[PDB]
Amino acid sequence: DFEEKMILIRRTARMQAGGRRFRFGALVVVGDRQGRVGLGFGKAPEVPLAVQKAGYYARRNMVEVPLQNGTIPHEIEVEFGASKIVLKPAAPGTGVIAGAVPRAILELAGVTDILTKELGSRNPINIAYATMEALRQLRTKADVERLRKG
Amino acid sequence: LIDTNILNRIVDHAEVTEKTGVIEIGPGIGALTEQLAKRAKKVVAFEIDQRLLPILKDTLSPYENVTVIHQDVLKADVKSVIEEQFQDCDEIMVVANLPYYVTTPIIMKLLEEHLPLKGIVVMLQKEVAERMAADPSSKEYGSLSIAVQFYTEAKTVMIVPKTVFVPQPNVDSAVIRLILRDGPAVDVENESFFFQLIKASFAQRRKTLLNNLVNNLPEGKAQKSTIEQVLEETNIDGKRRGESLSIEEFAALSNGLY
Amino acid sequence: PTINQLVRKGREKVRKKSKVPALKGAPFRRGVCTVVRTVTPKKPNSALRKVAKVRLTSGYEVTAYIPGEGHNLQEHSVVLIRGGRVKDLPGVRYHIVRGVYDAAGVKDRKKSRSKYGTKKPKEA
Amino acid sequence: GRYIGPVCRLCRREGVKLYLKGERCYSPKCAMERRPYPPGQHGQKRARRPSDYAVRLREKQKLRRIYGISERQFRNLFEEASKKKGVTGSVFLGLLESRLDNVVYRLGFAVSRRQARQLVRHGHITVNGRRVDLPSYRVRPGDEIAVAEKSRNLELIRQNLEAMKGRKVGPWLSLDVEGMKGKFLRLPDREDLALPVNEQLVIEFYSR
RNA sequence: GGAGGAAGAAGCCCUUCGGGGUGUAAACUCCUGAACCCGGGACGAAACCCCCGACGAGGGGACUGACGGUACCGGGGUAAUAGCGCCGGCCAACUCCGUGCCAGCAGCCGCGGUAAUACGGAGGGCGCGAGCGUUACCCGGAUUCACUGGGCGUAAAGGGCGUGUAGGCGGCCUGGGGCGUCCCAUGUGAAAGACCACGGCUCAACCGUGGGGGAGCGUGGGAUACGCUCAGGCUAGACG
RNA sequence: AUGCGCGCUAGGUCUCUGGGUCUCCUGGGGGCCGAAGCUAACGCGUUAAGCGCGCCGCCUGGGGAGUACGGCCGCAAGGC
Ligand SMILES: [Zn+2]
Repeated sequence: DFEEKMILIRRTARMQAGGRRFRFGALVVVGDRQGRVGLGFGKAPEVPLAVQKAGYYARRNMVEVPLQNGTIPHEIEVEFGASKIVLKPAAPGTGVIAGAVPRAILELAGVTDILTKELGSRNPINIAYATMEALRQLRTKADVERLRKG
Repeated sequence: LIDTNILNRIVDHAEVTEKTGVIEIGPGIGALTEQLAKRAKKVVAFEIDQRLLPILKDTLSPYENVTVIHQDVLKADVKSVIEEQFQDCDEIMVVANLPYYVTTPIIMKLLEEHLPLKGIVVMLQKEVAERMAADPSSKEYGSLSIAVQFYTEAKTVMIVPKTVFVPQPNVDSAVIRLILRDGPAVDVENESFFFQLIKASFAQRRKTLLNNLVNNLPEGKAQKSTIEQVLEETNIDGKRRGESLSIEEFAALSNGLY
Repeated sequence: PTINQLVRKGREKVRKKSKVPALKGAPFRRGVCTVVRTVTPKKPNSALRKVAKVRLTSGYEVTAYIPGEGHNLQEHSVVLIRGGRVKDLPGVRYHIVRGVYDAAGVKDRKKSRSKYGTKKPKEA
Repeated sequence: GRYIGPVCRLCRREGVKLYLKGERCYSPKCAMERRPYPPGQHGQKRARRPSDYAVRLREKQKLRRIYGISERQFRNLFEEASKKKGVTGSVFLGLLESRLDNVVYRLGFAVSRRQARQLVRHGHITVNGRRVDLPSYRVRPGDEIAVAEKSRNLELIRQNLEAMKGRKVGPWLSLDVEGMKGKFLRLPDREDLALPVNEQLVIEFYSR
């Protein structure tokens, strides 16, 4: 039901008693193109193990995007550490206008029309986290009405 | 490489028994042959790489059923090997996977040589599979249908979506079963003449059959009126396209004015 | 900075500095060689690079790199000089175009003929 | 100067059956029935996972080769479509269809686009009872497209349209086989065509 | 040039020496006719000028084409130019042979000392196409002068401190003025260019007709919430 | 290695110096742990490096270099 693609594979090293030990990190996004998305980061000695662990993690850290006409309800700017993300709604027939990481995250969420921008530090991990945070902080007309009026 | 459960399904649809023998073409790594050895009795492999062969020599070391023959599948006396290796088995099947380009010629050869089999099970390609098993009045009905129903009864048992492959291919796949019949459906006075007539009939889809027969046949122009008269006596319409005709309809014409 | 400070002082604009002073805002220049010789690259690299000391129409003396497999440059050859920096050589900021005035396109090139002169070889 | 040379080579590179040859690509010799792998020495070799840029470029290329226009003309049409009102994808697809060569192909005067271009170029086709010899001509809703009086007796046209008898034309076109003519009713919708193309990929490709 | 056209012609390259790549490309069959040859042949040009008018408004009469025998029409007509860059990552597209930190490549990272998908050649493949690359300059990416939209403990960045001039900013409760501010009407914002619609060159570039939009400024008339000013009161800032 | 002024935002503990109805309550300083919050991190956290407003000073990659020329100051070294 959930389809998977890779954000990035990296190999990190740590010193030992005369030698180097390498561990692989995977950033994985999962989705259904229906308004649900998940992100995970998996660290393991081996690449397949890293991918499995990252997917496993992503399958619980789950977010529902309030899609409407395949676009974001409203614009939002979000800061995570030294990274900044900007998302803006688009009219039907625009397309996903994003970098590798934001495009990958937004496509699986079912978003079809959006204008994005990256500011400050452009480290993939922080950009991905910022994107997820921005997605989590989205509201619709109904939600605002319910909170205000009641 | 394919998912390990699908191959089980193809083997099941081969109705393999502990008594039957199988001829497998192009094992490659050797997924299929493995999942055969188990339920089969004797496996013979025709394969020519010298590159993936060490992998193949290894993968089959467990079993004592499987044997490898380093000979061309097309440059082989199939009768000889079938009689030589299989003196003990009751029935014989053929299950294999073919490497695109040379898929039609192999099947054509195995059928024209009228080997003592029960059936052929091959993955083939979806489009080719559809073309093989078609009713007379289809859109994809053609020469290939005539060629295969002339030797066997053919039907596609299942469909293989293009998604189940790790290297994503450009085209789909199917699984087809071709049970040999105990002799051709219709008698022919000359098998060659039948073959040229079939190929000439479906040369141009859009044009009517009569035009195709008169033009395509090498000496058709020499004897035009003769063709029309023979067609008329058979109660077959010239203005009718060749697509609609069934096997027997063409067979009568093949008899015709030989 | 406060808006009042912006009003009082404003913002300084950055000026781009030309990397090719000799050409004086021209695509190419015409010069005459004076010294034809070879030099050695920096520490990572090790080769012999052909370099010509060219006097241009403008009152500048420069060093230009000679690309290709072989050349035919004397000490009086009229040459055309083009923009382009050679990293490893410390001081050359210019190139020589093949097959223009006195420099000829290097022989028997077959792949990149747009550069290095080389009229198309007619094959029977 | 359009692309002249091998055709079903593209069938292959693109991995999808692009009907660019006529009726040969309906026989068992489409070159996709056989050898359905990318053209070249390295055609059967494990393919590395395609980049996003590669995917977008391939989608864009697929489309362009279906209609057989240049990159320049394609870009101009895209720019024109983007500027107009409505969904960029639908408008863009509409514009490409209105090509006179496209239309005469769709009506069935030719089996291929490559020869539809030839028939339109050589003055065999007329619009509103006036000779037009330009493949790039854009037809508006309500135009009448017919065969020239002089060209009615040619065997090619007769053979082509004879095969068209007893087959439904596209819902946005009308045909009269007897009079050897046709009428442009309206701009085709997104669903009305069936081109194997995801237009969003083309839009994003040109967005960069 | 188009359609048809082999489980696949030779040549060349690769190879595990079994074939597979160029590749329906070709060779061939049928078909349409860029060029070329005959016969016509333009729109742009109706006025000035005369004829009755009145010497007017009306109505008739001819003369005038560089472009040019060009564009374009009507017949007859032969398959009849393809190049350039790139193929290590950015960035689409991989294999042999030659040389061994040499000859070279290089926009950045860097590649070259026996494997080198990075140099040269070949095969093959991508991109564009009568064009394709290189250099020079401008904007962008550069949120890398940050008004929109950056910062100053340790990365560059708080003056060594105080007093204070100009300047900048400023508590709350009623009034008057209407300078800033907002609104309405009107004049201007030429033509061309930009946008939209329609139309004429066989289409498009190109051009024409029409419709708006438009920052800003002048004139006339309205509002007083905020900033400003002029009057009066208060004590929560400050001072005694 | 932290410009000045004002307002708001949990507390606990030690200490210096005032006042009251005196074991506590209420001002003004000097430190230590820490809510929320901020930071790239170390850490800051009613003595903010938080949330804000007002005004001034300064930054635009490293080296060359606080160097060269010019000007002002000083007897000179030298400083801006
Ligand atoms: Zn095809």
